[PDB]
Amino acid sequence: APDAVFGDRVRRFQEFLDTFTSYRDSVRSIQVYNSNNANILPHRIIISLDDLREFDRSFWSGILVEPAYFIPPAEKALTDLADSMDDHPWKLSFKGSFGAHALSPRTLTAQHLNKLVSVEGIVTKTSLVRPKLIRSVHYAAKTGRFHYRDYTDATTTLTTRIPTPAIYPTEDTEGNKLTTEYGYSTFIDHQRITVQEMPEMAPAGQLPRSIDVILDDDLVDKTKPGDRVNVVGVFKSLGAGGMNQSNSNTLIGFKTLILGNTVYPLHARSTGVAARQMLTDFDIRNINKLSKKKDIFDILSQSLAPSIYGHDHIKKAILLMLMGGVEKNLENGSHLRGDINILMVGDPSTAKSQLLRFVLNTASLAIATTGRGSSGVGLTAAVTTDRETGERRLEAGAMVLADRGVVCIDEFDKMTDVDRVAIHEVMEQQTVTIAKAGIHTTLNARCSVIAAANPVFGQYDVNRDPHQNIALPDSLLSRFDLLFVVTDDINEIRDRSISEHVLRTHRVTIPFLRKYVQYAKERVIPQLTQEAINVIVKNYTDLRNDDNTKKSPITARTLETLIRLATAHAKVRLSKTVNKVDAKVAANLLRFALL
Amino acid sequence: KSPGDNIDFQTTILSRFDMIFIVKDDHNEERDISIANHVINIHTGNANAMQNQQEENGSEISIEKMKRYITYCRLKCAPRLSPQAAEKLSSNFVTIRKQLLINELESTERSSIPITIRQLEAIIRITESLAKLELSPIAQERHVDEAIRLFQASTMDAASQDPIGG
Amino acid sequence: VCLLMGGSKKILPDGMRLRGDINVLLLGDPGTAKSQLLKFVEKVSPIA
Ligand SMILES: Nc1ncnc2c1ncn2[C@@H]1O[C@H](COP(=O)(O)OP(=O)(O)O)[C@@H](O)[C@H]1O
Ligand SMILES: Nc1ncnc2c1ncn2[C@@H]1O[C@H](COP(=O)(O)OP(=O)(O)O)[C@@H](O)[C@H]1O
Ligand SMILES: [Mg+2]
Ligand SMILES: [Mg+2]
Repeated sequence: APDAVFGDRVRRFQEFLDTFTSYRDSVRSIQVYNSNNANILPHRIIISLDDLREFDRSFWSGILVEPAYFIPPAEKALTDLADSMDDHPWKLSFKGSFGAHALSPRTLTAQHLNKLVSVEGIVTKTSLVRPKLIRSVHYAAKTGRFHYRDYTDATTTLTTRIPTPAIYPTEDTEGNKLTTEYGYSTFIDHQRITVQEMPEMAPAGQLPRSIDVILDDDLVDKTKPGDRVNVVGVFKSLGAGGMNQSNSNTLIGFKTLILGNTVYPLHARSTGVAARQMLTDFDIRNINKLSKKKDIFDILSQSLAPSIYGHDHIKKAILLMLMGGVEKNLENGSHLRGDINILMVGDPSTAKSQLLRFVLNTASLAIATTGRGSSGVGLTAAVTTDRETGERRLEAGAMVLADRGVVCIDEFDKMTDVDRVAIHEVMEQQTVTIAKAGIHTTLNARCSVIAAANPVFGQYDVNRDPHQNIALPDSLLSRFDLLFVVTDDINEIRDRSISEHVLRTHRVTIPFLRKYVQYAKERVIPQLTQEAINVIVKNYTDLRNDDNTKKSPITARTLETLIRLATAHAKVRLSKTVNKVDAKVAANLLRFALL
Repeated sequence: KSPGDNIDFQTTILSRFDMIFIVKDDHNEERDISIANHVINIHTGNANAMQNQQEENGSEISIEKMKRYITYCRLKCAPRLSPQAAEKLSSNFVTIRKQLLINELESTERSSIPITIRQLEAIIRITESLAKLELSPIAQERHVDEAIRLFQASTMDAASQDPIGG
Repeated sequence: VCLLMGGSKKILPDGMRLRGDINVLLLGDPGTAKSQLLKFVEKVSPIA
């Protein structure tokens, strides 16, 4: 029967929705979209705990400490507004500051039970998404009528209810047989996941802690194992901890878990979740303005790692790799690469690792590896595991995770042949092929590479040919688009200047660079122009038919590299076509790297 | 033989450290006698009381007190150089690299103990570390003097290298 | 002493880290008391 407290709380939350008008128009917009475009959006909105705090502290504290009594009223009020304003019940999500209620699996204890929490951690294992039967529909052949039944369980409501275990009906009330109508019944999706403490926050040498989270319907497949995640929900208990019946055993306790309602993926370094920023009109105006200056390439290049002295061409190359070219798919089924790769051979104090770590810190999706750190199955995802359902599955590796991203390799020359043969396919075919006992598949590995290497004799030697100084297979070098050699020669003026620079440090910002790169990569796709065609053809012919001793060979890969660099420079320019200047810049960079 | 030859790994590993100490065992009558006297004094038990129990009254610190003081200083202070120290460090670094270049061009071989930027930041860190224990948020040339003296005592014993000779 | 005290670290607007710790190597002949120094440093540092 009706309750007075429930109605008073519904009225108060309706007043709250009245005072703030953002959520109202959000609901209107969702309904408008679903009407016009029929894809169907789910019926849900997000509320800020901060605004609730300024509005009604009692209601705020009730939702924080007694969600089982205050949230269903709020959902009913929201549903009432939604039903009144239009020409499924609605649900809520929470953001803002949770204060003392923001915890981790280690610091979540029995004193937080029945309260709304927000946990952080790493996803370790998900489950198979299954349907759950809610309403069945049947047919009687003798009478020509249709029937139905409803089903419920303990996890579909926050407050405890008296069980009503209905049976599945096979007969009629008069004894006649029934037929199931699978198309007219209703099923809802269901999943269960596990969350652990972050590897970068848990104490060292200590076994970790974890907690289970239950998801339903429209939040069923929003994350994958290995992600950094933030989950907001109600920490809850179920059943009887051996209290009912004798149950002499006392070791077990009460089952606990989280009935989740909000899931947020978080970006970190060396992880599979990519960073994205929201672009406002001020940002777009500023970017489109800066696009029209003539030294834009120079400014964007000098912005990279301003703490390092010189290495301007390597900065330009890193920017070009960050932007990238365009990949081609022919109707026949062929694929043409569009990524850019960079290699660095240099002296042992040339700031190679600093630039490598900068690329790790700045790219939206990057994974860091070292020469002997990862090998075997750790690079190509060639490891196999299996479910407790029986099936064997694969789990992603370094380059499989970094699809559509970049990979940083340090101490490149310390690798072996077994993994170099593996990375050949990644760097050219951009695919990974596995053939083990009970598996035959092909995984996409479209990623770019940047690496740093050491000379054979500790320091680069000018009295010997490059082959005696690099000592890497020719077939491997052909797959690197650009190869740079850096040496430190003592010079009084250069030493002086670098000294004052390093002393200055010891006593365009990156976010705008990230916004710029994201917009340029998402929006612009230029095409080839005859002028650039002629320029690149001439340059390729001249390079292929010259007597100069080079740092790397010349093949068709060099021509494709010229095209890729030209297209990436045009992408930087925000132009929809490639001009002569982009081709000339690509040719100049290639010639400088080679000579 | 060069110090690079004396070690059993790539000579570029030596480029990573800030200060190097090649301690040799030279034979000497008086030094041997002094060290022997010290060691037998320690074993007998006089050094257990003498010095250690008398220097704790003003001119020596307890191990626990020193540990706590290191923790305190690490938490509290973080010095930063001054322009005079900066210019002096820059000039010294340039002179050192100039001398090494002259020596290398004087011959056909490369030295086994190279000088790089890492040594510049090494001297910077050393001067700041000396400043810190005094709790001074600022370091003056008096700290750079001692830093350069320590560097010359420790790292610039690369004069034992063959090209460095000159 | 300089090692235990440590230098000063700097975090830069571009994300680069200038470390503030000090590394030291000890070349020498046998029996010069260069292991007891390591043992004392281990016993006297708060974390070691
Ligand atoms: N061109 C440069 N500009 C500024 N600092 C430099 C430069 N080259 C070297 N350094 C300094 O020297 C150190 C070199 O470290 P690292 O990046 O490991 O070099 P490498 O990988 O070549 O050994 C860095 O800490 C950096 O501060
Ligand atoms: N200069 C010294 N003064 C006092 N004791 C010394 C000295 N050199 C060596 N010893 C003695 O030798 C021992 C240390 O030897 P050890 O640590 O093996 O040297 P290393 O590590 O160089 O081989 C100590 O117990 C110490 O009593
Ligand atoms: Mg390096
Ligand atoms: Mg020893």
